[PDB]
Amino acid sequence: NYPAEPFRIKSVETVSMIPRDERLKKMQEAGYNTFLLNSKDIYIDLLTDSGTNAMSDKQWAGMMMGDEAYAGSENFYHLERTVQELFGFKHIVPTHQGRGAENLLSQLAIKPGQYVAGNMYFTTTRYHQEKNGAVFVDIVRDEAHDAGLNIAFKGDIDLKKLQKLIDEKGAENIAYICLAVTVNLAGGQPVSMANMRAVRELTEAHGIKVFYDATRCVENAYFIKEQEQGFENKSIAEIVHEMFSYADGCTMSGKKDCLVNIGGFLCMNDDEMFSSAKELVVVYEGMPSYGGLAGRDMEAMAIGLREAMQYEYIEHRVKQVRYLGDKLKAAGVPIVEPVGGHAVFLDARRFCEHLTQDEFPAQSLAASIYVETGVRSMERGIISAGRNNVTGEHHRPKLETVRLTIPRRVYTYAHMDVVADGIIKLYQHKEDIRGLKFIYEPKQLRFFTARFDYI
Amino acid sequence: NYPAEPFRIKSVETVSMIPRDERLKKMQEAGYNTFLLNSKDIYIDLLTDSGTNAMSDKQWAGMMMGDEAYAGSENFYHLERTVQELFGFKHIVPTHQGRGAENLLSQLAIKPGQYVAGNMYFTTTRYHQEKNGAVFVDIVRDEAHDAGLNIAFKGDIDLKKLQKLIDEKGAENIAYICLAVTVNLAGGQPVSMANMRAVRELTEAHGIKVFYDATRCVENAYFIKEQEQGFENKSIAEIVHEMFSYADGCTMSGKKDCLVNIGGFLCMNDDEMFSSAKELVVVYEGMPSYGGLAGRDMEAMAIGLREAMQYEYIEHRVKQVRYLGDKLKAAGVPIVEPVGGHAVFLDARRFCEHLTQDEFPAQSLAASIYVETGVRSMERGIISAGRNNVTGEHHRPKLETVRLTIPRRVYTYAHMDVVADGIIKLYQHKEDIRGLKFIYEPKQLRFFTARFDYI
Amino acid sequence: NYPAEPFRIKSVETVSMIPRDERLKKMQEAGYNTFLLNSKDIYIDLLTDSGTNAMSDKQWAGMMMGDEAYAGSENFYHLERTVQELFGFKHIVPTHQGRGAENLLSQLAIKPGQYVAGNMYFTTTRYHQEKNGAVFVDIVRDEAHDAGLNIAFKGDIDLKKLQKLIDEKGAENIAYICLAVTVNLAGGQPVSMANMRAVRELTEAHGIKVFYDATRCVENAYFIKEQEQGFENKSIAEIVHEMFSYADGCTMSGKKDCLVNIGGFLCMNDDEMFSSAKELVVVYEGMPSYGGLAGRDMEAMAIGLREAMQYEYIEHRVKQVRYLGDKLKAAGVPIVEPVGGHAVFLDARRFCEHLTQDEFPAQSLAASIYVETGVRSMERGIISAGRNNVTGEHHRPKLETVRLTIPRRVYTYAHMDVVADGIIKLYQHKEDIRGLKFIYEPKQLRFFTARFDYI
Amino acid sequence: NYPAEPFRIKSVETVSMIPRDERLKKMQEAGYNTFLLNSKDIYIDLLTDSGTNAMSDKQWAGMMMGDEAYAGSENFYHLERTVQELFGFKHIVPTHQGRGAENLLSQLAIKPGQYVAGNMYFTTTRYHQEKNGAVFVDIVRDEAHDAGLNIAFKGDIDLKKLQKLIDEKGAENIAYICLAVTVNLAGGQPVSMANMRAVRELTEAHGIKVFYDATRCVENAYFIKEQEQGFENKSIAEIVHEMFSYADGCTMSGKKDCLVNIGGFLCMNDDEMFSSAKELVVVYEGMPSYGGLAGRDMEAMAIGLREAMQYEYIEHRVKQVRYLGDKLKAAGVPIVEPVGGHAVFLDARRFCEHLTQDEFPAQSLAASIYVETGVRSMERGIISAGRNNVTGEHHRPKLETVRLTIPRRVYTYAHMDVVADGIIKLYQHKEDIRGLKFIYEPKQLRFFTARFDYI
Ligand SMILES: CC1=C(O)/C(=C\N=C(/C)C(=O)O)C(COP(=O)(O)O)=CN1
Ligand SMILES: CC1=C(O)/C(=C\N=C(/C)C(=O)O)C(COP(=O)(O)O)=CN1
Ligand SMILES: *Cc1c(COP(=O)(O)O)cnc(C)c1O
Ligand SMILES: *Cc1c(COP(=O)(O)O)cnc(C)c1O
Ligand SMILES: [K+]
Ligand SMILES: [K+]
Ligand SMILES: [K+]
Ligand SMILES: [K+]
Repeated sequence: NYPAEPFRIKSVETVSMIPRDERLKKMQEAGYNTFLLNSKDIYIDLLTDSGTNAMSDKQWAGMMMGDEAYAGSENFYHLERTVQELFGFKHIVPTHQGRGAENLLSQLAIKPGQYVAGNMYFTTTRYHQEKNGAVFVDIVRDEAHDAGLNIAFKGDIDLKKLQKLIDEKGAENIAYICLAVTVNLAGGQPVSMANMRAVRELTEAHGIKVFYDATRCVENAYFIKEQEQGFENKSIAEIVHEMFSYADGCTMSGKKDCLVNIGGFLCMNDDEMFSSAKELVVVYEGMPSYGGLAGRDMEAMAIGLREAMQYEYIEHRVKQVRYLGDKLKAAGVPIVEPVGGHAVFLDARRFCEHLTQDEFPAQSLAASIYVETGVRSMERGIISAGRNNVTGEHHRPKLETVRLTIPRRVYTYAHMDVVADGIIKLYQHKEDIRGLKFIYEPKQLRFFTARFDYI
Repeated sequence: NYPAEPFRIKSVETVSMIPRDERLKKMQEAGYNTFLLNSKDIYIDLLTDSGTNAMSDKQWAGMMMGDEAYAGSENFYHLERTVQELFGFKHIVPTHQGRGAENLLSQLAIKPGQYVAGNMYFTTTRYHQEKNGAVFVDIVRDEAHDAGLNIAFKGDIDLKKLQKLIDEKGAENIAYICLAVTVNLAGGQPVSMANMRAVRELTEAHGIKVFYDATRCVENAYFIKEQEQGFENKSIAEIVHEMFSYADGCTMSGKKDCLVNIGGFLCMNDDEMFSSAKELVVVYEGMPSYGGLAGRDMEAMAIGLREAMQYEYIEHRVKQVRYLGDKLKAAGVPIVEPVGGHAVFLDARRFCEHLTQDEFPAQSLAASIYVETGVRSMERGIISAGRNNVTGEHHRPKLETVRLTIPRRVYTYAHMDVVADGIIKLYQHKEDIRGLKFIYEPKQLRFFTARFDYI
Repeated sequence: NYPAEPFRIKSVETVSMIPRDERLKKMQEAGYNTFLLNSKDIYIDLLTDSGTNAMSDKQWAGMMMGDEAYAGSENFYHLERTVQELFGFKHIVPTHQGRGAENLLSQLAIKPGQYVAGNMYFTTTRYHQEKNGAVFVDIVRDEAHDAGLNIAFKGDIDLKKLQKLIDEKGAENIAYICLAVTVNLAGGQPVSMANMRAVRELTEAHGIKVFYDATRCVENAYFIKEQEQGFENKSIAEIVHEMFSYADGCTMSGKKDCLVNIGGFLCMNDDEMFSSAKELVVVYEGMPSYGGLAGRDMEAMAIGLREAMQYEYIEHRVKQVRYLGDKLKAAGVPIVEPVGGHAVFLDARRFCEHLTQDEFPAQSLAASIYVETGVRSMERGIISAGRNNVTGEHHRPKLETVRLTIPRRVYTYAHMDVVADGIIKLYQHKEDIRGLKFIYEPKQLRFFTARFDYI
Repeated sequence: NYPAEPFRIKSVETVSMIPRDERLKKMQEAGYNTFLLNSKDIYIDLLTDSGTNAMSDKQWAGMMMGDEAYAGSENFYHLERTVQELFGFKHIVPTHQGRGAENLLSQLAIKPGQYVAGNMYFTTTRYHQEKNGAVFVDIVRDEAHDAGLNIAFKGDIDLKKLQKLIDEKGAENIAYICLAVTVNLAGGQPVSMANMRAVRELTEAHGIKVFYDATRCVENAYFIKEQEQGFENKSIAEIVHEMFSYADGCTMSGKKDCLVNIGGFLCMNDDEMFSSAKELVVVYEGMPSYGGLAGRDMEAMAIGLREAMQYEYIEHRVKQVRYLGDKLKAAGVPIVEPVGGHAVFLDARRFCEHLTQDEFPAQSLAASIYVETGVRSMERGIISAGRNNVTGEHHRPKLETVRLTIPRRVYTYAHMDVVADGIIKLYQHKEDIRGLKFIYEPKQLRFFTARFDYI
């Protein structure tokens, strides 16, 4: 139901709240973009679960054994064998974080004019696909875009859609299939093993490569153990190893499920791709033997990935998120269902039904939540979706959401109650939330530093 | 009612989640004595609040700045000015922990045959008084000995007993009044500011010295802020400083309210005594400027004592313990009342009223609690009382209790639920709890290494 | 002559002391390529001064205060004001290390077909310039290419070459002047303040921008204090600030002169460029307020850059390298002159004049040095130069060298003796050094993984 | 001859010097007692090698795995088995440092009226012997008191003197033999294995117990390997294990040869003594399961004791001291010979032959060395020797020395040169050093806080 933390607290950092009118000042100073608030002016920081995790005593012991050598570091060897063992891939190239590996994959595996197909888009991923000359095709099933629809494994690829893509475009014009676990923008929704196996069989028969976005693969494995028939007695590690046996490689932002504050990598089975990846890694990241990471960080990430395989750890991680979701839902607050692995997503269309999606309800709601509570959350809606690179119009995602994203091992159920209590009160006067409009818009990944003014 | 943690987690400590059946085997291998359990086999360790506290990020930063010089360390000067500022004593001598400071005080301040009077007593404190030739006299209010009596400031000294001691023995034959805040043996009960002032004035008129056992002075200050009228507008720090203005000095276990794992100190206002204390500290502890502590530890203790002044921190510390007591009591589980600053004491006599004291109900209840929940608690009953080696009979204490002792900043309300729910479930079939018999009993310190089996 | 270390040791790093016979086996298992040695098998690792620096106690304290927020981290603001104060640039964008900042600069500041001119070049820097469409032009003084010429400020730009470039191509077709301090490829040679000013004035009159590669700017400032007249009364910090007042911005590898294991940044004065840089940093690195670094690492870099301003620190850093060069040279061992800020380069062509370049004298000398002393050095000769894949011929560089690269604050003069004495002993029977032949050669990055055997 | 450091520097702490007249001020403010100077006013701190050692990366990794439990800590178990394995004793009781264990031993093993016999006195040791009712008898051979006499194993007990003590006093009036390795006050002089074996045989035949002071046992083992015939091929660990096979237990200040900043212990073979020691440890130090130490400190000390067994580490440690000695001797500076394991001792009788021992030449010289160099050193002469507890006169040691004591793994040969250069210059005008007299004298261990004025 709701287990207690399967760990003790080793050290703490203080949290405080500043008055509402200070927060009012700060929200306008930040152009009503939560990304532009300062860390010290935030009481509970749920902007993202990326890089904000609490490390363990063992990882910190690893941090003291940083072998900082340029090549041949013990830390690189430990990371390399851990990832080979746990994920089952032949080769690994470390990168400083996820988008570093996406930069490598996209340059390596895409010829201009080709299609990349994925189970829903992601921001940095789609940007790197498109700047290397690819058209992104969404092949997640329709249901994944229906916020309130409570079905299991919403992250699953629609096989019918993949078949269609192959018939219409021809297999040789498909660069690869991008399969993310979990699917972040659908609300952290898992992909079933049955689906990964079917995708593999179908792509293999046409000679098409499959690369996983491994960023939240452990959360995903937890959902498989919990809900997919025949997996209830398998270990998280067994499930993780089987997942990747259906892929040709993966990108990974270790800043999520490897339980670290920095770090990532690219894996692949193909020797020639590994060669080419090492050539490129030196341009952007570092030598293949550290990839833009300190030795101590390769060590922390090797230790953290293995810790993530502990059943009680990942069960608690996921059920803590589910608790926040359960509380919000019992009070009538509209959310994406079912609750995903890493965050609760308020459905901004419903929270603010008096605004149109063109008035940026999600961006607005996130600002309002900050002003009323000091809790920081992130826009995951029309602003994040960016512009159509052909028409210049906003991409218009059906999912217009605001994310309360939970860092791993950082907060308690009492913090979840405080967050829930605040959101619930904002709900009582949701009609008070105003439309926003751009006053400054970056040319790509605009959500990061865009500024707004009230309409 | 109960506040959320006024901090978040910076790092975690790894623990074992072994299941009940395996816990039963560890309990058996430990001869049903919780003092013999391995730390690595315990989920939640409530054996003691001494030196088991979680430090902050700021303390851990000070841990990296240990000036390890044998004399004149910068860390000692930081510690020194912090305690002068916050306690308002003229002089300070660091010691490795509390009983090191007690050793010094009792040697400095007692002539053979003299009396030391206090509000109840603690084992190490009273030991050092007696081996320097003092006779102990309990001058706590009589209410403190009624363990079920729910009244405020139960730790207060009975001014009439103090007067009576003075009239009967003479002021010149009283070494000092030892006033402890809070009072451990009464279950962590606080002492009021009015009481501290009344005692200062009576003792001062007769030339008698007063030394505080300041080990949980911050918990004590929280009770005064919360319950003593006139202190609603005072900061914890103002209250702490006023408390000590009524003393000639103090002994301190930093391992409790200074939020550290090791450390303590001795304070006094008198120049001549400070001189004598520096002559003696070098005998047992170290220099006046390290006192048996590493430089990093004087630094962590200087930083920890200042953090302990934060209202929200100590409010949450005391209310978290109170939460555990309230929950037990609402289900009819018998406890010492009112709940103290640092622990909850189960009344094992009443909990296991089908067992006689000779069947060690507290020792047996402590073993049951570990088996059922992974929680370690401390026996504080007939076993810890020891055996009269002259007559061979048990010392038979009036309190037959299990102590649930709460380290600062280590656990959450969900851990408190694990503890409460498990004890509550045992309470519902309390008649099934079995008596214990010795299978190995040493001559001394029997509570530390004795082994038992079920009757 | 040579100052003592202006610091003492706070903690040590454990190394293997394996004997010569065992070192011969590790060298053989590594195919006689020092780049393939395991860090755990190396006594003294002079492969590189990049990211291998020892941090202080203060830096390690900042490592405990990482504010890991995704945006608005306190550590970023500390880094930001430190670089503004010390470099005197208006704006700063952090990057995970140097080549991340170079990626950004070259994309922001180059239109296809434009020229970038600099005092020699570095591989990553020049790569990013060229892939954004620039043509590189070397405008260093001709003396810089005479590797045995013992003159001051060998890194200076030839103003006449700059003028000639301007006259021939037009100012509008020059993207920027890339001025590096120190100049790595000339062996770590400094650039004078007069040169920096002369270049600022000529470029400014034509509207041309100047960006510094500031990677070893502090070593450079030490040379100006020591050798450029008029700077005897200036602090290292005054000199560093004046250097940058002659630039429009810079790229920085903190892994060199900021005394850290990871980290770098981009600076500029121009508001519009700062805006564009923040639009791009999110593509490859992270937010304008972490740039692909953990919060603790921005903190360590802010603290390290300020420590690097201490005169005694940088004096000792540069004179320790000089000590190694002086000792080699006094025994007749041929080196690049004068000795630079960060390394000594052995002339392997002259050292092994019984071998032809096709027998890889630098690669072989590097292997010998490890076998005889436990010291790892880097090949910087025909092997690192790579192979023309069009014609299949070696690129044949004029410099056939072994680089003895000195990390900051890691080694003592006795380690420098181990290195010198071992090289000196090899020099005395240099004729016994054997040529190498490939037994495995990859198509690219051949210096990283190639294996050899003796001829 | 002089090996290089068999480790790299992992982190540093800054050192600086203040002007001579600031130092002049500071020396008089400190009553001309070097113990009373502040750490931050000292440039190179050679007061003592106790607790001032640099820890390794592995020890600091152990520091992150502090298991702070009150009983059953993993850290206590690791310390316990390491000491059982390496020293060979049956039982261990941790204490916060050396004099804590001496306090226990003296209370446990001495009946009033009995004699304790040792190879030369030590300050805290003799004080704890005498306050428990023992007469100290020196049975080191005469030669150990002759400063300039260069003979091997000066720490050896004179068997003739031990035999005499037994005949004159009777074996049952001898509490135990105290055998220290090395002998600190003779200048850090080693004891031979032959001598330890002869002492064991002779004491065993009379039923007399032998307890070692293990504080510098690893330095001692190094001297045996280097100089005692038949031990040249034994490992340091084998030699350490054999040493202790001749003892009934030991006291240990881990702050020396266990390479830590705090910590110690008491070992013994006898079960009944172990029982009694645990009873006493709770009075002064803590529970037998932590002994006044944080878990992380038991861990660091377990790791450090094992590191100390590495041949190259202890060889370098000892030869670095020998280098300082060689330099001083080549210049004609008078020292204790041969040079011991941990410090060079200037012979103050010879350095200041114009003063009498009653004018405290050693105390004076130490002050002078500070004023001229900023180097701190310690009095080891008439002041340290204390007063005869029968006559009230100063004990008058023949050895009137000033100690330049080297912390482990903290300084370099260049620091040793700076120290040597300074001492050598002070020597040129040694006639300038003035007599001192007490203005304040503590009643015991007076050297710690005594203050003086020039005669
Ligand atoms: C599924 C997925 C992500 O969610 C992702 C970054 N997402 C963030 C930081 C988030 O807040 O969701 C990235 C990019 O990783 P990076 O932030 O560059 O380490 C890749 N995959
Ligand atoms: C041989 C020996 C010592 O040298 C010693 C303390 N000596 C110090 C601190 C010194 O500076 O020599 C002690 C007392 O240890 P302690 O400083 O209490 O950990 C015991 N034995
Ligand atoms: C624990 C305690 C002490 C002793 O302090 P230590 O640091 O354990 O020696 C003294 N007084 C009270 C009231 C205590 O609880
Ligand atoms: C090492 C170096 C760089 C690159 O920095 P990284 O942090 O290695 O990417 C750039 N310029 C010079 C002169 C360098 O030496
Ligand atoms: K982070
Ligand atoms: K502890
Ligand atoms: K590094
Ligand atoms: K110390």
